[PDB]
Amino acid sequence: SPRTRKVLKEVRVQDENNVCFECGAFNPQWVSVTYGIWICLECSGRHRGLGVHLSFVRSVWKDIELEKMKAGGNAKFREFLESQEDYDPCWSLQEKYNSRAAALFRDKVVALAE
Amino acid sequence: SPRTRKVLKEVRVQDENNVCFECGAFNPQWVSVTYGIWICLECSGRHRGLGVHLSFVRSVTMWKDIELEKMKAGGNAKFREFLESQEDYDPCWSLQEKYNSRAAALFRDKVVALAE
Ligand SMILES: [Zn+2]
Ligand SMILES: [Zn+2]
Repeated sequence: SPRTRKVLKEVRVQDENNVCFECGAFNPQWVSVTYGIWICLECSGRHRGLGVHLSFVRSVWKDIELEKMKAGGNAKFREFLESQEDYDPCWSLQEKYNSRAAALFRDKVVALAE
Repeated sequence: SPRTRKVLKEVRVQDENNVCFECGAFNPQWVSVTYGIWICLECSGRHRGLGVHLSFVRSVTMWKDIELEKMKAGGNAKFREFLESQEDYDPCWSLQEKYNSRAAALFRDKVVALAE
């Protein structure tokens, strides 16, 4: 976990990766590797109820998992979701992560990490 | 319903009363008297669910003087405008959060006071 600490710092110190993606709490301590997003203790609990096929929730490790972190990001995922036509800013967590948009970014994050 | 029909259609014409307050569907036949708002058949059933302390529902076809005065005092756009300008407004409120909000309370009372 040393070699890998350094990398997460690079990624954390980047695009809105130090606020929780869902609720904006500072210094998110958790991630959804799936979307390269950084979340807080509480929101990780909530993510854990979505299913691993929709969200893979870790605490700040496999190489391909770091590559997903480099590939995705808080700002990047939000920017992406905001341009989809059936985007709804009032989605529940469930609707959001079960949406076309989310699936597409997952696929994107995998394709890039590979 | 002849006096009614007239005034009711006079009110339909006022801002945004031709679409459902909640979901936006065309030509809502139902109302929540509590807010002067117009709502579709489906959403009317939804409003019966909140409880008559949060939403009193009636039909365009189903009226009292006061019930009618409340329609004049509220309105879909008026209520939305009011809501958007309260400090705690959340446009992603669920139906229960919305109608249990302070903003909803305050608009109920604007409507009652204007009515009488
Ligand atoms: Zn959070
Ligand atoms: Zn409706």
